[PDB]
Amino acid sequence: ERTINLYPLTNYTFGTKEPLYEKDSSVAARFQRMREEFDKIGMRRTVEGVLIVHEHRLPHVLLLQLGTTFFKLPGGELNPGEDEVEGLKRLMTEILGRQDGVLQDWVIDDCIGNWWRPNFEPPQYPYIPAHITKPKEHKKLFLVQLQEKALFAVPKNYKLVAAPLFELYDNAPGYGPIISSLPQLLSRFNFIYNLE
Amino acid sequence: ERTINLYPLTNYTFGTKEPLYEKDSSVAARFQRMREEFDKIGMRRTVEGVLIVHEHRLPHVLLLQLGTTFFKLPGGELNPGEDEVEGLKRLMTEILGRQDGVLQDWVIDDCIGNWWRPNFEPPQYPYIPAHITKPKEHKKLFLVQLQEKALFAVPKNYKLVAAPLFELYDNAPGYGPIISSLPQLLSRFNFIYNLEHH
Amino acid sequence: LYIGNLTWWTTDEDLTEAVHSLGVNDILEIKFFENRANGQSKGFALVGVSEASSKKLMDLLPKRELHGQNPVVTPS
Amino acid sequence: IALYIGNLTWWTTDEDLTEAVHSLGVNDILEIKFFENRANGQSKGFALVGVGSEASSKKLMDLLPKRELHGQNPVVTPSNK
Repeated sequence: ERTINLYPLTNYTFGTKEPLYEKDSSVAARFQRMREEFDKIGMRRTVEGVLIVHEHRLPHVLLLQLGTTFFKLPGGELNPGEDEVEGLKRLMTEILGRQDGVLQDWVIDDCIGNWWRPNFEPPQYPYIPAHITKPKEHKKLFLVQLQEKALFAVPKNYKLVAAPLFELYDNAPGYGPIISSLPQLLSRFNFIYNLE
Repeated sequence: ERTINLYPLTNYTFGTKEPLYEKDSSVAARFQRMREEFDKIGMRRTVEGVLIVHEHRLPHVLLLQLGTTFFKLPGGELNPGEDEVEGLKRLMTEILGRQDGVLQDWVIDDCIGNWWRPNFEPPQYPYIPAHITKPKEHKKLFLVQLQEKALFAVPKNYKLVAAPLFELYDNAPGYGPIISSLPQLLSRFNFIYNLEHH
Repeated sequence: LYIGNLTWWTTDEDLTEAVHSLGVNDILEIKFFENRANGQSKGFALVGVSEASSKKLMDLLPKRELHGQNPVVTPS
Repeated sequence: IALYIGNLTWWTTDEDLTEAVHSLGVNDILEIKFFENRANGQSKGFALVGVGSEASSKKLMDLLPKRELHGQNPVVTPSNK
């Protein structure tokens, strides 16, 4: 099996840093940027981190929230040739990393899933459909192990939230197909719920 | 990363053996023995195997189909004390094991997920709701690596089929919450598709 | 007998401890009402008890807080 | 100049398509997007193929149905958009 340590939500200090805005202004624009980028460099490689905490013996995924309805995992695009893990570390540091100059290494060990984007369009799937040779994006999900205590500096345009599994489960409407199946993908691990 | 070899569906030949009937006759009879047994030996423990092959370089899960709509994984209930992995091997041999009586070898190195049943009703969840102390059933799923070729025998009352991932994904009405989330669960594995070289 | 205002992490065991802590070792069936879609405790259970036991909980229960919350007991 | 190519197995790939089209002397393929179930990603067995020259359109209409892809004769239908 595989044993993962969880800690209470209140073990973590939420801070703020300066806002971090999406590279593109519109849905239409991001798919043309994807279209253009692919044709020079090929498949986009995205990595994302699943940070798990708990309250009351039940796991919570840390999500970033924009507005009312929009949710996303900390993560982002890999630069060409970049190692998967080394770049998720980078992306973690850039998103939630503290700025008071404390050391903060990210412990990223397990891959909890893969999602591919067949065309330049919203849909993604946990497999490469059989008519597709060159997916436009490959999204890889990693489990990030948290320290007993930590400070995340959350960019001011985002709001860091802990979603209990029951809120995510069978809730694609709320969270999309990737996040809503986090419960299922989390289920293989053996969680220890330390108390603080 | 974690690499798994897949082989064409045609590499595996599926015989036929005598019917395997389920210990319970009605749904109401099933939840009754669960309650009965739970008092005696505690939480029911189930294990199930996910046997994967590929067609057209897309993974297919092997399912037992009972009638028109019912689908289930190969597996069953462990005996009390019985080891998770040895028990799945036992149950597999019971359900798909060949007859001519060659010892069939199973490879089970990977756990793909857990589902819990908080009550004595259908619902099962990939987590134990916080207000629950003593879940009535614990189902554990394993990846079962098939060899390059193999002979099985399918009980005359089931029909074994290989379901492509897209058939299962987002298809809870068709396959239930467990089977239908298999694609996501399978997604971390790096699959190698060995084609037919004849 | 209903008990509302429970936090979704109040267990079957938790509720047993509180009821026994109070002079009621006569508990009939207890049943949590739950969200079917995700299994979540809807925050209120229904319990079966003696009127000599019923009375002690409709007046005495709401004083002791379970998980930071005072139970709110109603009539079957 | 767009053409629709259908009667494809759900495992007929873009690479499968460009080969066939190429081994027919067409080398001005512009675009290939399949039609897919949104929920699934499974291909509905037909695709839109853009082509650069009117001549290349004629070659696909006359020749592609003649060659079998995965045991099936493609069907070609010119786009009237």
